[PDB]
Amino acid sequence: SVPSTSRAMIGIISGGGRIEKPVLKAGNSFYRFRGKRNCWPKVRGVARNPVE
Amino acid sequence: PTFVTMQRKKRVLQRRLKVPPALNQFTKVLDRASRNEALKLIKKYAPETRKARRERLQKVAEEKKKDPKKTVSTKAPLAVVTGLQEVTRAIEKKQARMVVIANNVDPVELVLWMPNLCRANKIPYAIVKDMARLGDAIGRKTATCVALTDVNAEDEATL
Amino acid sequence: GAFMYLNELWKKKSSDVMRFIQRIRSWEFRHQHTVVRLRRPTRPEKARMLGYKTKQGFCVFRVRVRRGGRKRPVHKGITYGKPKTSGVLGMKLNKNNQAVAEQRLGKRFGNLRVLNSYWVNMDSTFKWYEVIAVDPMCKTIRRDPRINWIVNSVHKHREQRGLTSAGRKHRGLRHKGHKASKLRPSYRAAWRRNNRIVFLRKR
Amino acid sequence: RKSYTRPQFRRPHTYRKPAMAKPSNRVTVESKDIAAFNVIRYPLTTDKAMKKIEENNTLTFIVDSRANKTEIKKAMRKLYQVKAVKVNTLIRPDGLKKAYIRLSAAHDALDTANKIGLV
Amino acid sequence: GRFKPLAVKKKYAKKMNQNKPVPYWIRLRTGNRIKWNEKRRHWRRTKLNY
Amino acid sequence: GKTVLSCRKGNGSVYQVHGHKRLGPAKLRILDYAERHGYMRGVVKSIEHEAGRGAALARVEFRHPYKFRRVKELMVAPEGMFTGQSVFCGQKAPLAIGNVLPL
Amino acid sequence: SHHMKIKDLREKSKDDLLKTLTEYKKELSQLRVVQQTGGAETRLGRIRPIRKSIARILTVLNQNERSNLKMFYADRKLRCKTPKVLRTKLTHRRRLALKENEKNRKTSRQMRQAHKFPKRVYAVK
RNA sequence: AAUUACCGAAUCUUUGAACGCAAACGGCGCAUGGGAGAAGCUCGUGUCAUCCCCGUGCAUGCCAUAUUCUCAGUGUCGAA
RNA sequence: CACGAGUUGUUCGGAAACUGAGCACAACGUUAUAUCGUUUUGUUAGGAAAGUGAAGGUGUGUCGGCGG
RNA sequence: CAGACCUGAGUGUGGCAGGACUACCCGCCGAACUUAAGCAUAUUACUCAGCGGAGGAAAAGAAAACAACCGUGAUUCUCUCAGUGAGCGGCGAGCGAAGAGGGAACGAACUCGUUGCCGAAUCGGGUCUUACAAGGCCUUGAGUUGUGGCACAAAUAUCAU
Ligand SMILES: [K+]
Ligand SMILES: [K+]
Ligand SMILES: [K+]
Ligand SMILES: [K+]
Ligand SMILES: [K+]
Ligand SMILES: [K+]
Ligand SMILES: [K+]
Ligand SMILES: [K+]
Ligand SMILES: [K+]
Ligand SMILES: [K+]
Ligand SMILES: [Mg+2]
Ligand SMILES: [Mg+2]
Ligand SMILES: [Mg+2]
Ligand SMILES: [Mg+2]
Ligand SMILES: [Mg+2]
Ligand SMILES: [Mg+2]
Ligand SMILES: [Mg+2]
Ligand SMILES: [Mg+2]
Ligand SMILES: [Mg+2]
Ligand SMILES: [Mg+2]
Ligand SMILES: [Mg+2]
Ligand SMILES: [Mg+2]
Ligand SMILES: [Mg+2]
Ligand SMILES: [Mg+2]
Ligand SMILES: [Mg+2]
Ligand SMILES: [Mg+2]
Ligand SMILES: [Mg+2]
Ligand SMILES: [Mg+2]
Ligand SMILES: [Mg+2]
Ligand SMILES: [Mg+2]
Ligand SMILES: [Mg+2]
Ligand SMILES: [Mg+2]
Ligand code: NA
Ligand code: NA
Ligand code: NA
Ligand code: NA
Ligand code: NA
Ligand code: NA
Ligand code: NA
Repeated sequence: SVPSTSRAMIGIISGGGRIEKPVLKAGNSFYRFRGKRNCWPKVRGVARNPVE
Repeated sequence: PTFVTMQRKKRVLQRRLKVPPALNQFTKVLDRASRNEALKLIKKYAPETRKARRERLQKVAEEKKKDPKKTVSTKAPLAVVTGLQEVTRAIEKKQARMVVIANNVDPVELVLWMPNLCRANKIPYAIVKDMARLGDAIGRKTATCVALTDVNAEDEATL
Repeated sequence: GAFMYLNELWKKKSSDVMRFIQRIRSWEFRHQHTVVRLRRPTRPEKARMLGYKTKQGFCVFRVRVRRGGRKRPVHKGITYGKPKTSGVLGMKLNKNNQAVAEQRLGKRFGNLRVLNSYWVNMDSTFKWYEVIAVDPMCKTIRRDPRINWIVNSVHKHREQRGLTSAGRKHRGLRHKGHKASKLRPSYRAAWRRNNRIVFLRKR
Repeated sequence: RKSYTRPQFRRPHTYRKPAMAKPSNRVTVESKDIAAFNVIRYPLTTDKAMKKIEENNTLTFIVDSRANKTEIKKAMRKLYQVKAVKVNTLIRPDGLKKAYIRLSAAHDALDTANKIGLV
Repeated sequence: GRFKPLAVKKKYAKKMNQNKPVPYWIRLRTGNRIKWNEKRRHWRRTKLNY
Repeated sequence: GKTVLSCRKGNGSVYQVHGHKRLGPAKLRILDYAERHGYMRGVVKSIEHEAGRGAALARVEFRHPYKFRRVKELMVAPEGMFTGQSVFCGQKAPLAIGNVLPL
Repeated sequence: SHHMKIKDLREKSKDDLLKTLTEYKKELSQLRVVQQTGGAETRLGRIRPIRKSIARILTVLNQNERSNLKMFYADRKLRCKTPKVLRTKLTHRRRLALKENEKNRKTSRQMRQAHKFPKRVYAVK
C-alpha cells in the first residue's frame, strides 16, 4: 500500500526476456559483470580453507 | 540562514507546548495606553547622564571649597531606581511605589520572580512589552526593570 | 539580593517552569554547533561565582559533549591478553565530561585562557557546559589584579593539565587527609615517593 | 519585508573598506644602480666562447641563475652600452647559468670584448 | 633521461662539484690529517638516487 | 581465522560499482507544482543503453517551468517508447503508455 | 689598496655613500674578469679588501637608516605603527609577559593594608 | 687597517609551524608602491603601451575594536 | 685516473591552461586523542562561501544627425 | 515608513594561537613478556608504548585537616613510623600506607562570589601634563542581564575637613 499521490509510469519496463537466453560461456559472464561490479567468478566455501 | 529558521521555530513551540503560569504571566502585558503613560513618567525621572552627574559634582566641589567647614550635600536629583540589584532592594525594603518589569528578558530567570516578590510585598507592578522601550526611557540600550520610589508633587496624580 | 532569587530558582531544576525553560533551550542547543560563542552567560549568577566579570576580555562559550560511557577503540571489539582487559563497552573514562568540554574549547582556541565552566543543560544524547575564557592580551585583563595571574605562562593550557576545578575533581583533590593520602600532591608524586628505592650514603 | 526570487539565501554584499598600506617592514638600503652587477657575473674565455665572438658576434657570460632573459638584455645595456638582439641561456651541469649574448650589427663583439678585458 | 626537476638537477650539480680530490697544498699545513678525499663517489659504486 | 570474503565486501575497496561509462541515475522528473496541478509535456529525444543495466534508458526533453532553458531528464524507458514521442507528466496527463500519472 | 676607512665613511651623506658603493661594485666586477683571464697575484689580492669595503659602505648605510627611522617612529603619535623590524626583539615570551607595572597592580584594600601594617626593621637585645 | 677574545650596532639566500594559491613546477596570482624601458608620442631630452624585475600586504581560527563602519531575520517592539 | 671542456628554443616536452580513475585543504561532525570520517550519483558545508555584473541614471573621449 | 535592541554576518584596525624541546613535571590512555615452579583473579603495573600541556621547576597549598591528647594547626620534602602482631591477597605468589615524633623551609599569606551600605565612583579610546601615568579633561563607546568602593573573627566602623 502506497499513498495515492505517488507517481507511476504506464507500461512494462523495456528489455524484457533477457534472462531467457543461456550464456553458454564463462567469457559471456565476464562481460556481463564488467559493467556491474567485482563479484565474479564465485569460489565455493567448501573449496576454501577453514581459516577463511 | 540557520539562525533565521531557528528563531522562527523557537516562537512556534513556545505556543505549541503548555506554558506554566510562571511564564504565561509575561505574555499578558499591560495595555498600550497605560504602557505609554508609564514610560513617560519613567522618562521624566530618568537618571542623570555622565555629563550631567559630573557637572553637578563639579559644582558641589566648588561649594565645598568655598568653605571647608560646612558640608555640601552630594545627593542626586530624584529619579527612578534602575538595575536588577537596586530595583530588588527597593522591593525588599518596600521603598518602591511602582515597579515596571520587561517581558522579553532572556534569560527569563532574571525577572521571573519579580511579580511574585512584588505581590508578596503588596507593591504595584506591571509587565510591559519591551525591555528596549524601558531602556529608551532611562537612556540605556535595555532595562530589565524600573522602580519608582517617589515623584514630585505635580506628578503624584499621574502616579 | 537579586542573586538569592536566581540561586534558589536554579535549585528547583525539576519544577514545571524550569522543565519548560530547559526543554526549549535543549531543543535550541541541539540545532546549534558543538562550540558556540555567547555575548552573555545563560546563568550570570553561576558564571560570576566561578570568575566571570562583565568586563572587556571575558568570554563565554557553550560546548557540547555526547553522553554515555567510553567505548574502547579496539578493532571489532577484539582485545588480546589476560581476560581482565577484555571489556569494550563497560569501561568508563577516568575524566569527567566537564573537563572534556573545557579541554575541547581550550584546544580549539589557543589564544584564550580557560578559567572555569558550569553545567547549563543536558538532553538524552547531549550535555552542555559553558566555559569562561579570558584573553591574556587584553589591557583590561592585564591591569586587573584579580585576573592578572592568568597572563603568566604557567597558566597556559591549564585545562589540558587538569588544573581547572573540573580537573581537580577527577584527580581526587576535593578530598584531604585520609581520603586523599595516595593521590596527593598527585597519584604519580605519591607513587614515586612510595616506590623509589632510597640509598642513604652510610647504611 | 523583501522579495526573494531565488530558492535559497546568499550573503548580501555590504560596504568593504579597503586595506590600508602599512609602513614597510623592509628598511634595508638597496641601491638601484648596482643591480646590474648581480645579473652579469663574469665572461667565459673558453675555446667555444672565443669562437663565437669572431664569427657570431656573440659574448658568453656567466649570469645569475635566477636571472631573466629580458633582465640580461637590460644589464648588458647598463654595463657595456651595447644592444643584445638575442640572448640564449642554459643552466650548466655545475649549477651556473651561462648566457649566449649576440650583439647587434652596430656593435662589434670583439671591440666590446677588448673593453671588458677578455680580449 | 631528459626530464629532471631543477631542484634535482641542482643537487646532482653540487655532488659533481664535491667529487674532486684534496688540493696538494692542504697536505703541507701544520696540523694536517687529510691525504685523500674520503667522500669520493663513482657513479658505478654508489647511487645518489635523486 | 581470517575475515570472510562476504564481510570484506562491505569495506568497498575493489568490490564497488563500475560506475564509469554509466550515464547516471535514472529518475522521474521532480514532483513540482506543474506535476501536482497540471501536466508537463516532454519529447523523447534518444533511447540509450547503460553499461550494467538490461533495460533501455530514455532521454526526455522538457522545458524549465520557471526559466528559459531545457531540462533533459533521463529515466528508464517503458517498452514501446520511441524517439519523437510526447510524454505527459502530471495530474492532468492522459492514460497512455509512457505517461507519468499519480496512482 | 681599495680600503675605505670607516671614519671617512661615517662623514659622507647617503648620496656619497651610494656613489661610493657603485664605484666599488664596478671595480669588483672588473676583478672577476681578471680571475677568469689569468691575472696577476697582486691584482687578485685586491678582491678581499674591496669586498670588505663594500660591506663597510653598506654597514654605514644600513646603520644610519635604522637609527634615522627609529627616531622617526619615536614620536608619540607614531609609536603604534612602528614596523616590527624596528621594534625590540627580546624573546617571544618576554614580549607577551606582564610588565613590572602590570605585575605590581594592587587593589584598594591591598594597598591600605600595606600602609596600615608595613613591615618593620627590628632587633632583640 | 695586525691578530685574537668578547659584545651592545648591522647583514642574514631557498624553505620549513610556513601562512596569497600550488608544487618531482626554483611555477601562478590579486591589491599597492617603485625600477628599467632601443615601439610609439614630444623637444640624443622628457614620457612611455605590451613585456620584464623588485618591496610590502593577502592562510585559517579566535579576542578586542569601528570619530561609533555596511548590513540580514514572517526574532521582539515601534512607528506606517 | 688526472686536467680542461661541452647541454643555446616565440613554435620541441612540461608549466602557465583541460578533465579521468582518484586525492583530500576548507566546512562540519566525531574522537580522552585528529595523526579519524564525509568531501563527483552535479559536486563541500544547517549551508549568509557570488565582490561578477543586462539594462537604466551621472560625467569624459571618439562620432553620425537636426537647427542656429 | 523610519527607528530601536536581540540574534547573526561582512570588511577595516590592533593583537594572539600554530611548530620545536619534552630529562624532570601535570592530565589521560595503557600492554605483554615475567612471577605464581601449570594458569584464569593476582603480579609485573595504576609501569613500557600511545595522545595532550607547561616551567625553571612543575604539581600541591591556607582545613568541610589530624586526632581522642596536658591536645596539634596551609602545602612540599627528609629520617622515622614500617616490610609493619595495620591491612589487601586463588589470605597463595605477593603487595602495603597514615597520624604522632626529630628536622629542611617559612616575614606567608591573600582574591572573588555571596550577605549588608553605596551605585558607574568602573573599563576601554582620544587629548594634555617630558607620561600608550594607577593622574586631569573629554568620550555612549562597553557596561545597570552590574564593575567598582567599605566591612565580615589577625574584626569591631567609614567619610569627611
Ligand atoms: K606524607
Ligand atoms: K637511499
Ligand atoms: K619609470
Ligand atoms: K525584522
Ligand atoms: K625538437
Ligand atoms: K581529514
Ligand atoms: K587582523
Ligand atoms: K617456570
Ligand atoms: K595552584
Ligand atoms: K613535626
Ligand atoms: Mg574478480
Ligand atoms: Mg583446498
Ligand atoms: Mg578508560
Ligand atoms: Mg632553455
Ligand atoms: Mg631514459
Ligand atoms: Mg632520477
Ligand atoms: Mg606556501
Ligand atoms: Mg599549509
Ligand atoms: Mg673519472
Ligand atoms: Mg573526479
Ligand atoms: Mg559518495
Ligand atoms: Mg550537501
Ligand atoms: Mg608462570
Ligand atoms: Mg606458560
Ligand atoms: Mg596496578
Ligand atoms: Mg610514556
Ligand atoms: Mg626551587
Ligand atoms: Mg605553581
Ligand atoms: Mg600540617
Ligand atoms: Mg621496626
Ligand atoms: Mg600494587
Ligand atoms: Mg562584584
Ligand atoms: Na574484547
Ligand atoms: Na635524452
Ligand atoms: Na561508486
Ligand atoms: Na671535470
Ligand atoms: Na605545542
Ligand atoms: Na623482565
Ligand atoms: Na614529619
